Amino acid sequence: HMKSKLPKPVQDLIKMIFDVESMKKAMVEYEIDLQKMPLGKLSKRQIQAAYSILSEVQQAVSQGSDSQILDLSNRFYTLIPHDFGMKKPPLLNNADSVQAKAEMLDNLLDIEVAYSLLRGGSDDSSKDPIDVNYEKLKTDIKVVDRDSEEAEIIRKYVKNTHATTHNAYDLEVIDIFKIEREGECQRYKPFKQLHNRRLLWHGSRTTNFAGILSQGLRIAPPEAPVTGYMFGKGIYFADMVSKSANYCHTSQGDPIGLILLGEVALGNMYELKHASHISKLPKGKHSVKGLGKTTPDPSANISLDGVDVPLGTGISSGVNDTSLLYNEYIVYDIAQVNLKYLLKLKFNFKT
Ligand SMILES: O=c1[nH]nc(OC[C@@H]2CCNC2)c2ccc(F)cc12
Repeated sequence: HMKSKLPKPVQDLIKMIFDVESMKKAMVEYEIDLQKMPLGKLSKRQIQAAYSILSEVQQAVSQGSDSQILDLSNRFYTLIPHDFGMKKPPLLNNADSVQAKAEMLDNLLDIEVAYSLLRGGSDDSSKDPIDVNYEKLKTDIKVVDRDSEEAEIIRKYVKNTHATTHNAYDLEVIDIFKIEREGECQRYKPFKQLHNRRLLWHGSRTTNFAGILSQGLRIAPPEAPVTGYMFGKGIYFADMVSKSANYCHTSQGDPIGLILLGEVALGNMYELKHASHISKLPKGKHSVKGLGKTTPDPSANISLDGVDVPLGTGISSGVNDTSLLYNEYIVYDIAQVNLKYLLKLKFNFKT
């Protein structure tokens, strides 16, 4: 092939995000049976149907036994095959079981997107597949220069917002990319001047990123159980890098993660301390803020292209009986996000 003139970091990013074997590995991690439900047989309607059954299982547990539950739990396993051999699979009988399976289905949706991009499309040997795959993202990806002002600000954000309670690892920024999802800026226009626009973190596993860059960050579908998400079906962000970085699900086999920085249009925040499984905001509110016990020092907010960057070190928020150790931000309309940066991170696991 012609060999590809994309910068080396952008090429390594494309290789990571389209890696078929990482997809399979993520699926086997969820205890999916690849013999019965392989990567290519995965589809939107089957995932949607699984989401619905999980909503039924949600319904049964809300209103209380292990007898009428058994049936609903088995029906989940009928739609998404799990690898339990000659089995009896574990009973899905509580809220933890529902959260956990709904998070799996979120990820399968993005893996299906990634694989459909690979299998749709044309085959041409004289093109570098790195170039072919890049183009399917419909995203401009540029390397940010290590000495720029924006680089300095990003690395400070990363440097100051690592929580003491997440000290089992630390992070080094390997590559910073500036990203522009096609049409996203246009989508964001109504919100672009809104008050309380903040640059915030979103971590996800690497096998979601092809999906995220082609479709943007998305809200879970109507079929998904709203109870499987602490603040219901929105798009979730943190102001502490380590809280988002935990969602990369890195470890000691797969050490590199990917994390986003988006401009999020929060406007009037609906401030909450505990789980609230809403599907719409109170009139007048534009976001939810889950109130952390600790917050980036508000005095240290700095500005980057007109957006607040809450990069102060963590201090007491003053909030008392909250479920959350750190802040969480949730929007409920996809147009309130404009993705700005993508970081490739190395996790140094101290344990
Ligand atoms: O960076 C983040 N990535 N993903 C998060 O959540 C993914 C699942 C959907 C919301 N609950 C779990 C998530 C939830 C809270 C938060 F502050 C950050 C993040």
